[PDB]
Amino acid sequence: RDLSYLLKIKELKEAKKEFEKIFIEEKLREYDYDLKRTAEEIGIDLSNLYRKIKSLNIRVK
Amino acid sequence: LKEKSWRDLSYLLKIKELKEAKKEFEKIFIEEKLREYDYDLKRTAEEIGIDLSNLYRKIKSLNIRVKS
DNA sequence: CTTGCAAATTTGCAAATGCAT
DNA sequence: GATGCATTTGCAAATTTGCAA
Repeated sequence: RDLSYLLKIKELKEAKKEFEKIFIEEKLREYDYDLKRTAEEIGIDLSNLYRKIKSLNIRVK
Repeated sequence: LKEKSWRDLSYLLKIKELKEAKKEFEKIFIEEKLREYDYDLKRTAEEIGIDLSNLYRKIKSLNIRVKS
């Protein structure tokens, strides 16, 4: 993947939220959108996984 | 038109822990910002929208090194 | 899936250091 | 002493976190 656009973002608070979005998305794909196991493989709480999905607008296809 | 060459971050998506990749990205991001402004801390902290005090604390935490 | 709450982490703002001129 | 800076730090508020619902 080309993630060159993250480095073009002027403000850090945006880049941190864009990366965190793309990162989780790719994880959701690698685990066929099995939330329970994703929040486990990345080391967070499932309750916090849902929260990140609502905030960053992630589509659980 | 020419565009500057950017770093390849295809490995950040390979990191296993989310918490881990957030530190690594934040590190690479700040580093590139330092270079782009030739390591002018005061200005870098302004362009990215954080307090200079935090910028120092981030450099300390992420073990970022400066030129001069 | 969402929610509470308390702890843990981070932020901004100022103030206070150092550190040479 | 003083003056310019560039690092540090002391809180309190903001934020994110885990966990048990």
